[PDB]
Amino acid sequence: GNKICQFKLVLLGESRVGKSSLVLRFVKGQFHEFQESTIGAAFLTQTVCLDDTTVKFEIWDTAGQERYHSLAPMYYRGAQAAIVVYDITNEESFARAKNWVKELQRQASPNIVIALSGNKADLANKRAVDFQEAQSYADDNSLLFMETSAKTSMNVNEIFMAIAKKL
Ligand SMILES: Nc1nc2c(ncn2[C@@H]2O[C@H](COP(=O)(O)OP(=O)(O)NP(=O)(O)O)[C@@H](O)[C@H]2O)c(=O)[nH]1
Ligand SMILES: [Mg+2]
Repeated sequence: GNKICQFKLVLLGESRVGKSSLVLRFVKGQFHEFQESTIGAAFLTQTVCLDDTTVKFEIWDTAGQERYHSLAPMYYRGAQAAIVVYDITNEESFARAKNWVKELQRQASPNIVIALSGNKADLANKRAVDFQEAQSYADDNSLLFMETSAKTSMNVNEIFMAIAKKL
């Protein structure tokens, strides 16, 4: 196809859940076991092929530490999509993700597409958030949900592509 589309995506979530790793895996195909916490935000882009359409992603990888919370609107205000990420081995990170979802539903564009990533799924031997419970929560709140692993690549390209398909 010769059609070209571009859209803005923002990643939000508690510090250390794997936002930067998810983006690096999708954009550069890399995974770093020692990834430093993000300061403010980082920007990356990736272009993919989706049904006769070339889709370019402009990605804002936000720093998740609470001291950067007041900067979030600068990154999500014009976003067409968001991926709120939690760590499947940390229930508190899942609760934090729900609060990010609430903030997006109240303050971001009313037409924003929101995905929920249950990341670090490769650590299921330390699971703290039940898959079905998270799926039910996502279904009830109209969120595109997938468990992912930046470490193994499981569902990484899939969640980004699923979002592009629903834009
Ligand atoms: N086992 C595993 N470790 C992961 C996964 N994704 C990220 N990690 C690890 O988790 C740690 C934090 O990841 P990072 O991407 O920096 O998290 P973040 O959400 O960007 N943190 P911040 O918001 O502070 O910038 C790193 O040690 C990274 O290697 C995953 O899918 N599986
Ligand atoms: Mg980061």
